[PDB]
Amino acid sequence: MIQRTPKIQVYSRHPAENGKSNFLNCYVSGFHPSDIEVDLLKNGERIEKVEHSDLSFSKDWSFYLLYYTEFTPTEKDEYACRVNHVTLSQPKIVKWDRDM
Amino acid sequence: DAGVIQSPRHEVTEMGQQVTLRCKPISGHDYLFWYRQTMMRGLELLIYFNNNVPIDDSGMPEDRFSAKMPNASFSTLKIQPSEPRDSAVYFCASSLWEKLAKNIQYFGAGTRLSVLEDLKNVFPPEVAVFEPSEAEISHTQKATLVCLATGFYPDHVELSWWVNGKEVHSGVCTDPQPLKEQPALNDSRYALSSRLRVSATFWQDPRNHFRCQVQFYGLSENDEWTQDRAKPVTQIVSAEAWGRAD
Amino acid sequence: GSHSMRYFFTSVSRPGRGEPRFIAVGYVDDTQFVRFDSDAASQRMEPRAPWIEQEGPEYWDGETRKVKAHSQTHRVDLGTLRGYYNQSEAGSHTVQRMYGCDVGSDWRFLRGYHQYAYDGKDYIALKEDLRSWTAADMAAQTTKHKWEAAHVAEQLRAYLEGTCVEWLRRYLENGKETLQRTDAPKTHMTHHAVSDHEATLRCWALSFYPAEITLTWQRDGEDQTQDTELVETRPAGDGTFQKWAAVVVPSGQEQRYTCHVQHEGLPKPLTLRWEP
Amino acid sequence: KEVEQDPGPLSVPEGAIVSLNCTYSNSAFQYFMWYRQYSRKGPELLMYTYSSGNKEDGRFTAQVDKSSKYISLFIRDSQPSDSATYLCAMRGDSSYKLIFGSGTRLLVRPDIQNPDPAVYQLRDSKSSDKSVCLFTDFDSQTNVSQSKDSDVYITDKCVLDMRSMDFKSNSAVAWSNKSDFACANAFNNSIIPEDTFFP
Amino acid sequence: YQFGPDFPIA
Repeated sequence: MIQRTPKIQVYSRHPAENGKSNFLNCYVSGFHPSDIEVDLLKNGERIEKVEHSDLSFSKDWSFYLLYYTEFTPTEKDEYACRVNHVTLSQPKIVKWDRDM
Repeated sequence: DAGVIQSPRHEVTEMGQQVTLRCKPISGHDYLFWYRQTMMRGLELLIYFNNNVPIDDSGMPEDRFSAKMPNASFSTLKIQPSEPRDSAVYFCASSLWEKLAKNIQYFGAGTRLSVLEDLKNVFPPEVAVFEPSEAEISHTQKATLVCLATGFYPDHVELSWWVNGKEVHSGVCTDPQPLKEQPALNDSRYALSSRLRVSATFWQDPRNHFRCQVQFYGLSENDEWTQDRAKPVTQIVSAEAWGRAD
Repeated sequence: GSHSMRYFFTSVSRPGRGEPRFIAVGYVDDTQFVRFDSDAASQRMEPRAPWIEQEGPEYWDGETRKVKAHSQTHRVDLGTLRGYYNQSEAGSHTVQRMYGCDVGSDWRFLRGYHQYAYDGKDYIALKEDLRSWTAADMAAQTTKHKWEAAHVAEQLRAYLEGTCVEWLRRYLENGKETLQRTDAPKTHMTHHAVSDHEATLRCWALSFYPAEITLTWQRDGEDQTQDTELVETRPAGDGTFQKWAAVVVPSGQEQRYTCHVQHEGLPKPLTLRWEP
Repeated sequence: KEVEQDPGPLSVPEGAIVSLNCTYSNSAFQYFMWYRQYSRKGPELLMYTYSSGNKEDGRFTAQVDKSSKYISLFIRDSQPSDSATYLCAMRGDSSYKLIFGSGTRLLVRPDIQNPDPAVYQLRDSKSSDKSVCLFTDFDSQTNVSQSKDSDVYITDKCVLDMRSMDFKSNSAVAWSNKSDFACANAFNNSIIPEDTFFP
Repeated sequence: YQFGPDFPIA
């Protein structure tokens, strides 16, 4: 059977401004099969309230999901997305780069 | 050829008890439908299932009615407690997507349910069998038998005619409906005729062996009864006559 | 512009868990409007856009019934296909179905579609004429022969050319505030040095709807798809979308580069140039 | 989801064209069907149409007009064996649930070329003899009424297909024990032709 | 509005 590993993008909903409430997004797409684990991290630690979109899929049948939570970006806090999926022998961590 | 099987064929029962109707769909069929049909409401869907799961139950009565499909070969519908207004013919049907696309489904023979207020109203038929008049065979060269089943309640009878120990079909005409031997009100026993017309000197042939057979559905052994009358159970009552040229 | 209504159905077998996980979603254009999940509490189709909330009780009962019926056939299918491929009962597999219709900007029928996949691969699909099937392998042939004998294609075609487009038109009207809006992209540029003979220019489009958008870089008015770089369009989460494109350029050539943004919200294509 | 249908009953002579119809109010119905039901039996599908006009099978024509929300079935050259209750049913595309009309009863009266309106009398196979009066062999022009008291005046009416002979006949039956109950007097609410026998 | 009432099995 065919497996496709997930593409991951981490980003804010609005332009980030230190001290202001925003949403942190982790978007995973291009993956198969659909079972997947995704966490949003704040200085290495799981954020517990995270919500996601309903499982859907693209023209090539690959799946995609948006994970997201409210957050207040600061100068020093590090935010990241962590994904695991059967195609990965260990979780993939992608740091939020607020210029991206 | 061997279609939807429903059970029981007939049920006559007292209000307040649990009624169970059963159905086995045609083998391989994966939809099953339960309908009812009465005088007052006509013909109506109660529920249907697909792959054993209920899809549409919008027609189910709001509380005494429950339907299950434990596996692909068996569905039940239960009424608890039963009430006189539940009296109806209940049909089960099954089908397959490709047949349902052309609006085809296959029906069982039905269960006829009478739920009565009081079993003391139940009576089996007295079956009297009349003889051809001389005139009618003097004038028309054929001879009419008349069978009369009277005083039976409720109306769950199935009449047949038998000649020399074979059920016959050709020649017979039974009323499509029972007559009410109507004392005014509804608690009222019923009567029914049938005829069997016969060729000249079949009736005169003293040898010829005839009987009006009438299956009554009434009480079952697990119904209580303590009238001095014989318990009006499900039974075959029946009359007869021989030829007479005399 | 053209519009589409599409439905997506996914089931995943779960050996040892009993019933498969079934998830269904409906979309008009890029906007989601219903969902169903076999494992959620409600056991009903649920609204996900405000304009579908105005549909009455009959609508929702109907949609709920169709989507549940759909989960049951997907569940049978997972067993049937497992058999067709002689696969172990220990593994988890996936069936996917998608169907839908498009309309032109006159809102008449353009096309309909209906496709099915097994473990993330094409399995069987209705061709564009809506009368014939393409099957990927001999398992799929067996399904094709069943569906041809059943005249499935004719039922689908009456739906896609009639009902689907009628209800699509209805949603576009009722949801015209959501669905017939365009939100023009908000654009800006970033600059970052790299290499030290080179810098990266990144052209940003945010907060736009619909998702459709065309970003390109030019070197002196010349199409520059040469080490340029486009992220996949990504949802902002508020109903809008986001996208950027990047070009890596020799430093002090910054002014030679322009970014061109095309989008339905833009009465005219925007040109951007590294400013300060 | 209410469908209106007239109960009749319809009584027509053999060879006649019959027209059955239903009206409905739910514009979402898209599949329209007709069933025949013989009495004490299940319904049998006759004809089915998707939205969409008119179709013909043998002596049958089904029609649908979705603007007037009116559907009909025509039966050419009606036969006695078409005697039955006729039920229309319909649904949409969201459920296999069928909504039925209340049904129309149809009687097609047989053509009986050699009528001979005979009554008679006859008594039981028992020592007892209350009697009956068999009105037999009349033609399918003569409707029968019984009238009644809550005291006894009791009667019915049916057709037999005497086969191997190529014959058929109407026979009816009346009885009571008003003891001043007479055959001559029997059927006095029933417009008969002329005839009467006697022992 | 979904196609219905339902689909045939594969």
